[PDB]
Amino acid sequence: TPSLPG
Amino acid sequence: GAMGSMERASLIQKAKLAEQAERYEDMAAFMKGAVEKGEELSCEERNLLSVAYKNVVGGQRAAWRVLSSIEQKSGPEVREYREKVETELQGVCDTVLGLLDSHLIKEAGDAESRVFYLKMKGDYYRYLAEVATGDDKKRIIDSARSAYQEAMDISKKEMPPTNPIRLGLALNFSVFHYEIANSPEEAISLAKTTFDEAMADLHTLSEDSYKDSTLIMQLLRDNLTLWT
Amino acid sequence: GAMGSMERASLIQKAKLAEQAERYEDMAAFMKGAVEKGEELSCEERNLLSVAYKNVVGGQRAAWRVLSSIEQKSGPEVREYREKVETELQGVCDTVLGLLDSHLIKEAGDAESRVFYLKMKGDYYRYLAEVATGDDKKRIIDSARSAYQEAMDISKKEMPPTNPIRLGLALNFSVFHYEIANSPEEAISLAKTTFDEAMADLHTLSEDSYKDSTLIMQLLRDNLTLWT
Amino acid sequence: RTPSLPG
Ligand SMILES: *N1CCC[C@@H]1[C@@H](c1ccccc1)c1cccc(C)c1
Ligand SMILES: *N1CCC[C@@H]1[C@@H](c1ccccc1)c1cccc(C)c1
Ligand SMILES: [Cl-]
Ligand SMILES: [Cl-]
Ligand code: NA
Ligand code: NA
Ligand code: NA
Ligand code: NA
Repeated sequence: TPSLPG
Repeated sequence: GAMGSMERASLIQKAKLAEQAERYEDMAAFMKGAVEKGEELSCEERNLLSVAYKNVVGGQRAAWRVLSSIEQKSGPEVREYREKVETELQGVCDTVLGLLDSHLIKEAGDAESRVFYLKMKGDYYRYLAEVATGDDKKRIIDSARSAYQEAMDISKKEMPPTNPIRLGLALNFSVFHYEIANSPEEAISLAKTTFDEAMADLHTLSEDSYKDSTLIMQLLRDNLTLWT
Repeated sequence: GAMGSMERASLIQKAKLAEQAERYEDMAAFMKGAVEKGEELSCEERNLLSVAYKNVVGGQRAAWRVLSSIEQKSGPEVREYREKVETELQGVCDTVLGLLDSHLIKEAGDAESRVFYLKMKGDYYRYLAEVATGDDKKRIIDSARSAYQEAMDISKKEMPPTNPIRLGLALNFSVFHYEIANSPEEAISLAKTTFDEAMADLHTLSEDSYKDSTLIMQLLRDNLTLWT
Repeated sequence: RTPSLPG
């Protein structure tokens, strides 16, 4: 699952 | 520290040059030196700190995942080299956590900065948890949860539900619940509650804030779709 | 050295894993350790060594060019950081040239390896020349020329005009003439005669060798059509 | 600069 991209 | 003899302003200047040159290890080292001067960071500066170390740890995490994939498919060499990258990754996470504990979190002068740093603490314990095992992993998971939860408590009291830092914290905490803590129910409940409470206030926002907030809401939505 | 206790074969295996993980500094360190075992490198191993250091110095060169451009448009910070990157770049080139002179360049080699390593020597002196000034630049430029010229002499006597190592040498020596030595006419002449002599012998090659040779011929033509 | 051998 992706986390915040920045 | 290797940067102890350089002026704070020179370190910030060189961090920005390093970013332009895509020299992220240098950027991180310059920002570490700036933090260790002992003064609070501006919003621009703590973004520089976050970007620098995210690029460094991101490259290590990607390399670790490549090596772990080769290892799982499979002499001792693959494991040895995976462990070498793992140890370097753990070193960078320990460095970031050290900056946050000494003393960025306690010196943070407003709630937004405090939440930013406690979220970061949860994130870097989370990156440690991805490669940890056994009792150490359990301790790391509890440390991540405690940091995220303290950030949650502050953001609920001090920030509106559409605030992008609050939304990003909820996003990463819910990823922690699902991917690390094997608590999908908590991940879903957190993402859903965050999504709904932000949606209620979208109409009060400017055009740019609406775009900001719905951007992170869509990140919550993508995770909910995967999860539900 | 930190690799002295590791088996040669384990170093080569880990160089290949580092390549898959795009960890080129690690890859170069493993290949350096393998060279230091004192056995001659195979064709595959020479390519690993070259790819590793190409990628390390490539990133340094790109960063140096960014910082030098910023410096030219313009406190001491830009110069200081450009000098830092420059010194690290020079250190890597010195490492490579040291490996070549101490371990790899020999009188009693096969033509393929002798040309490969002398070309590499020319390349790494060329990278030093990119950042050198004044008379120091003059001696570095002549060191690159001498290494390329010896490689050229061997390649014309011992290799066919389609040989990909011979072609890549001519490509880089021509770039040296154009970009470093202020000799664009010689650069153009060398690229043209090399291309034409390879063209004439393509009919002798298998499908596989034809693809290897024509790919480098196409690079020669790209530079010729850029330059003319 | 003019491109060199990419390998
Ligand atoms: N992510 C957290 C802190 C740094 C990074 C945000 C950011 C980076 C650079 C400048 C400003 C902010 C960021 C970047 C992209 C998307 C989001 C949600 C946050
Ligand atoms: N370039 C010089 C030696 C290593 C590298 C060549 C190569 C790498 C890996 C396997 C085989 C050869 C290479 C790569 C791409 C293009 C050329 C012309 C040469
Ligand atoms: Cl290792
Ligand atoms: Cl510097
Ligand atoms: Na093995
Ligand atoms: Na030894
Ligand atoms: Na021959
Ligand atoms: Na042209």
